[PDB]
Amino acid sequence: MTPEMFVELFREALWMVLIMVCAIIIPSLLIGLIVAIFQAATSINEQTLSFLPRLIVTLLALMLFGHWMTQMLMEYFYGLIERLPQVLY
Amino acid sequence: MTPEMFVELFREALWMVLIMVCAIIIPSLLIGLIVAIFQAATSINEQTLSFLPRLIVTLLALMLFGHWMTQMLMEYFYGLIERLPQVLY
Amino acid sequence: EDYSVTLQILALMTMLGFLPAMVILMTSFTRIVVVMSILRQAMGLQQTPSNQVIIGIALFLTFFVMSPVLNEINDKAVQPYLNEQVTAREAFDAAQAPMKAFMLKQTRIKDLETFVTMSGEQVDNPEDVSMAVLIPAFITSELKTAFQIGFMLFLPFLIIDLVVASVLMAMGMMMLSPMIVSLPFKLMLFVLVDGWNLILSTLAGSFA
Amino acid sequence: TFVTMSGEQVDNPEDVSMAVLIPAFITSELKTAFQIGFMLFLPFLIIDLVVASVLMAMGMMMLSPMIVSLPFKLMLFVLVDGWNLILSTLAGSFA
Amino acid sequence: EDYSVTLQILALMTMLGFLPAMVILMTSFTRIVVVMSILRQAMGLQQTPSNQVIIGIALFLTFFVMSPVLNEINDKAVQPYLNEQVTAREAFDAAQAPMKAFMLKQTRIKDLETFVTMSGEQVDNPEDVSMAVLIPAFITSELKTAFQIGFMLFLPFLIIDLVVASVLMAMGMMMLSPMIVSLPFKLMLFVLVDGWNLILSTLAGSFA
Amino acid sequence: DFNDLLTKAINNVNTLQKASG
Amino acid sequence: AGDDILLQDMGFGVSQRLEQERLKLSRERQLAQAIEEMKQVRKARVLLALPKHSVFVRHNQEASASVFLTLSTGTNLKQQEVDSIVDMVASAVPGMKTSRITVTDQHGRLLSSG
Amino acid sequence: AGDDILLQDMGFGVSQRLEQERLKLSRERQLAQAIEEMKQVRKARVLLALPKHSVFVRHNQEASASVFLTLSTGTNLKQQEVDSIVDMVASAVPGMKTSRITVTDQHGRLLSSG
Amino acid sequence: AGDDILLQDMGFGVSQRLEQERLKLSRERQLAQAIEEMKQVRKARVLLALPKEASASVFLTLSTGTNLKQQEVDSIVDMVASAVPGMKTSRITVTDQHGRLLSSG
Amino acid sequence: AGDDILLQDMGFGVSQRLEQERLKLSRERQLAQAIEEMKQVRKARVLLALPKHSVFVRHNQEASASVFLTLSTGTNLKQQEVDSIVDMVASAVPGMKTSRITVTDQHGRLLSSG
Amino acid sequence: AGDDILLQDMGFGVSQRLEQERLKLSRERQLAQAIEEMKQVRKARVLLALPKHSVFVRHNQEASASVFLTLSTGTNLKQQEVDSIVDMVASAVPGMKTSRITVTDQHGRLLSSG
Amino acid sequence: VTQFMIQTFVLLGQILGMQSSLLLGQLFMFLTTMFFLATDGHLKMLQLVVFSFKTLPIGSGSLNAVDFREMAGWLGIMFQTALSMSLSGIIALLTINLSFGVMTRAAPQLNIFSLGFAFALMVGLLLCWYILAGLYSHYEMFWTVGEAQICRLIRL
Amino acid sequence: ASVLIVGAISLMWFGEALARSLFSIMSRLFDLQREEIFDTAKLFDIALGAMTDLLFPLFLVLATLFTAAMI
Repeated sequence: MTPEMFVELFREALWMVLIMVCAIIIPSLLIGLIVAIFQAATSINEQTLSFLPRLIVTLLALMLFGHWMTQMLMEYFYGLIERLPQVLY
Repeated sequence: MTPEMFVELFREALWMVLIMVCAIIIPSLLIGLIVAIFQAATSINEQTLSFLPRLIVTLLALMLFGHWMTQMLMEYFYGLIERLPQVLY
Repeated sequence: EDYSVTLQILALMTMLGFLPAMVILMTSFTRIVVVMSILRQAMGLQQTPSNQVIIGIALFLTFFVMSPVLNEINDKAVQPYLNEQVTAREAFDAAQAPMKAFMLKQTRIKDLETFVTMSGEQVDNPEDVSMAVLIPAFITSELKTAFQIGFMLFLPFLIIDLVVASVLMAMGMMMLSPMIVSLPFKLMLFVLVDGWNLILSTLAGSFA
Repeated sequence: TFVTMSGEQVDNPEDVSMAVLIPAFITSELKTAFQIGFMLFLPFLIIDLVVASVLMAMGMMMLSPMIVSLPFKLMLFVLVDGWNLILSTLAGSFA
Repeated sequence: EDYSVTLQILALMTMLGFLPAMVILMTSFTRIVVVMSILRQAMGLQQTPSNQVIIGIALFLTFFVMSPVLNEINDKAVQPYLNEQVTAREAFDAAQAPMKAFMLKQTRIKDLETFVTMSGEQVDNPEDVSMAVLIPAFITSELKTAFQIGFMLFLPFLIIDLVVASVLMAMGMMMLSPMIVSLPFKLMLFVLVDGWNLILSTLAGSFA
Repeated sequence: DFNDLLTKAINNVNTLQKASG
Repeated sequence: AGDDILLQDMGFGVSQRLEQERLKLSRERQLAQAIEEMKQVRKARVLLALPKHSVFVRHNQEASASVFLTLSTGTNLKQQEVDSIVDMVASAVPGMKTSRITVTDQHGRLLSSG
Repeated sequence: AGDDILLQDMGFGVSQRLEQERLKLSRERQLAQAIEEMKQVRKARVLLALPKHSVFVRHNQEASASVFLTLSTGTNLKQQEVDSIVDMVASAVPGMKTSRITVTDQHGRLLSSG
Repeated sequence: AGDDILLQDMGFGVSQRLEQERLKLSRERQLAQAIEEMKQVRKARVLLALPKEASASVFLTLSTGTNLKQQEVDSIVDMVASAVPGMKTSRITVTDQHGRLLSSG
Repeated sequence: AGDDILLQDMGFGVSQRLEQERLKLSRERQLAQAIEEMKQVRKARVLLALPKHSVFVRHNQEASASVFLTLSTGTNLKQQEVDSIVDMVASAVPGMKTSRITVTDQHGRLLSSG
Repeated sequence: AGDDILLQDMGFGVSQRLEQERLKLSRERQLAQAIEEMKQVRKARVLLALPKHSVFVRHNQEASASVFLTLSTGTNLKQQEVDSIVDMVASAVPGMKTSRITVTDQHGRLLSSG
Repeated sequence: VTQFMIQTFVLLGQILGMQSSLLLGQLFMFLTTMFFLATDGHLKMLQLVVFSFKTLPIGSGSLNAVDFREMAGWLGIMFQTALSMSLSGIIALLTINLSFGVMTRAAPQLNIFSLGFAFALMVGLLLCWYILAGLYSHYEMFWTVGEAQICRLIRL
Repeated sequence: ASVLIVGAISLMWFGEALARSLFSIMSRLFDLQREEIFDTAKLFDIALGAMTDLLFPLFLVLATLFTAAMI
């Protein structure tokens, strides 16, 4: 294939993981930041404390976006399949 | 199977793992705060004394909820077997 | 004008030559083998059950679940043939009919639809399709069904693995590998649930 | 490539010798096979990358993503109906 | 009535061809290897014992535990056959019975019930069930039994690893991997208690 | 049944060998 | 007001058995609600019996239903009325061939075999 | 008025089977609506039974329905009217050929066998 | 009123077998409640034996007088037999408060 | 005005089945809007049933529809009117040949079977 | 003014399905807008029925169209006018051979069969 | 028996390599093979098998159950001998790593991770240099144990 | 610095008892009878018994680490 087509495919794959990974981690990132500010406000530094909120929120994020992640992956697989005849020629 | 069946199955395991881990880490999290406020009262900046209370309470949670957790997973294993004909229908 | 005795022997010797192909494609051997493979990789054990034992268990299971069709072949195609009641050509058809029926009960209409179009033959009823088309459709359906059962059995072991990792991370011992500690619990759950008897019973009951 | 290697005078591709076509045909098939394989590799690679980063975010750097990713790799091939989609494309790739 | 010398030779060579199967499906080879597989997996060594010596020790262990049954076959079947006291047909049955008795001593009632219903046959006594159905029930029980022993063997090594990790975390060094420190302690405690001799007693004597 | 199929075949070979001998 | 069960969120963690039971309960409730509109009947109680089917095992059980009808102070159901009742109850639920419906009333007279 | 369920959003509490039920309920409701605008029918209530129509090559279960009607204060439905009712219901729901519909009335006279 | 078992929400503490038993208990209670609506019977107690062959045992306390003819007990036994999956109508024991048998097993 | 559903954004968590149902509902709404432009038609309600299209006949499901209408105070649909209605409905939706469209009315006279 | 949908940027939450429906809606809007440019036509709405297509499939659907329009206060469309309508409609959208168009009017006269 | 000895040295190589934060079994396997060849181990085995013909005749005689159990008990011989050879080195590996951990524990910013990987492997290779310095004496004692077992099998 | 020293000091005396605790757990879990292996409940009881018998010596050593850490 043409090198430009390869970069296109490479970029949209990296964009797929970036969107998917951020939608799952951003809720955990904010919660971890919130707990850290609260610990700083009360002048405590416990590394293992900010684990239960992050784990639960991440699990809640996975449950909430279950249909969205499946729909995104299934359409992406179909998109590559339909893009195959364009490449082979 | 259907995309919705996967999400149902995925959420149930995610709900299960959330409940399984929460029962153990909740007591340790509260004890961590209790040690944290104690170190905030005495202004001691040591960060290794809190490991022992969390470890002791964690084993206490395992001993208290050991039968309930094992039964929940064992019934979950039976539950997937029971719904197996439904998926293969 | 049935096939002569010399040709009848030549045909039967050829079928024995393709016996591994018949077992691995036209029978229940593939689905059982794949499900056992997924289960073995689901736990921490790489190849502890060993490949010969897995195939040995599958061979007995695939013989038991196909005993009804094996008997139907005997009662409709072998005994009439030995008693000089059916033409050898008829007996071959009488043996092939129950095998085709069994493969149709465990196949997916989507698999038949794509292979019928692939072969380019104008056939409507999903019972008079050729073995050339049925066999790839059947083995494709068995692989997909095995993956579904493999995912079903994998989930409880994923639950244990995540819980152990989460608990270890709760105590701050991130350096400790979750896999070494997770494995005895994976063996624990599978043995108090009576896994080996359970899975082989479900695999036997799956073919229906 | 093979016409210049065989040293024969060929005017049009549709009349090349068989001995110069077989090595060229299998060469193109191998290259075309790699392109189709790369298409199928990406969706499973994305799942592996996604699950690896999620585990790393929660701080567990010792859990192998391969074990966790495997159930989702299988499911993606199931609800997309992979064993029918892949074979139909392979058969349709010669038309 | 009795098989001719030519036919008896053919049967003898056939059983020699299937000899690897009889070791890993009928004797105690499966349980020993699975248990020894857990022991290698439990310790930090991945392939350090290597596959060759484990099979070789397992083979010698099987010959040790199968010595009563093998001698019983020798006395009851081989000796009358060598002395031409009995025919070949009854000598083969006289050799099959001790193997069937040994497999019954290492199986469970639930496992037999599942497969006898799976085979769709009629029987009332476990003592006269066909060996074709006893084999899948035997190994299924063997795999479950081996997982039980392996789980018990995995616990002390998990105990040592968790203690070392807790000690290192309690001392404050959250940077050191517990595996490197724990490995000598697991090996030292495996040697000064003479662990393998204890495992031999609980494995060889587990059959009885 | 199908199990007896192998038994019958071996017996016929044994009978043919016995008569031939 | 039978379908209230369906329109609730059914919480979470409810086992498969319990979900099947609650669905059958909703079915019974709406059937009884429909039968109440009959001029003749005053009160109706409907019970369902749907087996597990499960083509993987050959011991099928087939379905059944039993409808109890506390009727008016007087009046009695004619053959047409009870036949309409059994036809409705049969066709409302999947399976359950119309020859396995039991119809009774307060007077204790049996109206349809089993 | 039936579409309230569809345009609503299920939470993550629901689970597969329950979802199916609600979908069916919607059809019932809108089907009930379709019957209400008739001059003759004063109230309608629909019950459906749609089996899975399983994949593979097994035989399916021939979905069924039962529609109860409370007609006007007087009036008796004609054969044309019951024919229209059964045709609309049968063509509204996939499968379920017109010979699987039970139509009854408030007075209890059976209008279509099952 | 027996359905209160179904509509109640089981705590995580319950596990399968208890749940199956509670389902059966709900069935028994609702069957008894249905039977009570008969004119002749004042109290009914129903027990089931459902394998994991099914059977039923229904005891009736009738009015002060009156005795159930064959028709009434036929209706009762047929209703119980049809209401519960399986349990062919030949495996139900029906008795009364005076101990006279109404259905053998 | 039916196009509200299409131009909207589905919230995260809509099951695929729900998406298919909402697409069907959108097509129903625009078909009803098109029918409401009819001079004789005052109110229209459309229900659909999607196909499967398996090459095997015994498993093919085939599409269908059912459209109810409340006409003007007087007037009745002619053969040309019902032909136009059925042709529009048939050609608007994939599959669903003109032979499986049920058209009824407020009075309930059958205008097309299925 | 139909081209607004295409030039927009679809956010998250839309799927392949919703995207396809919105593309079809854009084509329908622009076709109706071009039809309104004819003096005889006053208001119009177009519906399309396009299968999933995709290469490497066994399609057995084929395309379809249905254009509805209400004309001016008087006037009647000639066969030439409807022929122009059907030809542009068929040639605008891929597939949909010109024999699969249903054209109606405000008053219900059918102008093209399906 | 011969495979048991060599693989025990392979066990010795891998335990040192595993403790060295790390193929090292092959280094010991090759050297132990040189020990087997240099000490004329192959000649001794050939002398043992011909002696087996004398004291264990072909006709009457075979390995009994006790011989199988003694040969099955060689796994414990492997670990005890492998640990005995590496006990001095493994203690050295632990004490330097523990000393490195405690000495750098003052500042949790440094940690070890990959920096600890480099330090551990350099010392582990250095300790293996010490192991090869005194490995020959351990092999001589190990061969005596193995040879005695072989003579027990042939009843010599 | 002080916490790690006292732990090493504790390992001098408490460690020997902890070594005895590990010795007993390995010895019991290795020496199994035919009756113990075939019973799942008995295996879990010993698993709990080995678990709890570990906790008491381990808790003392970690307490010796905690007490010096505060001081």
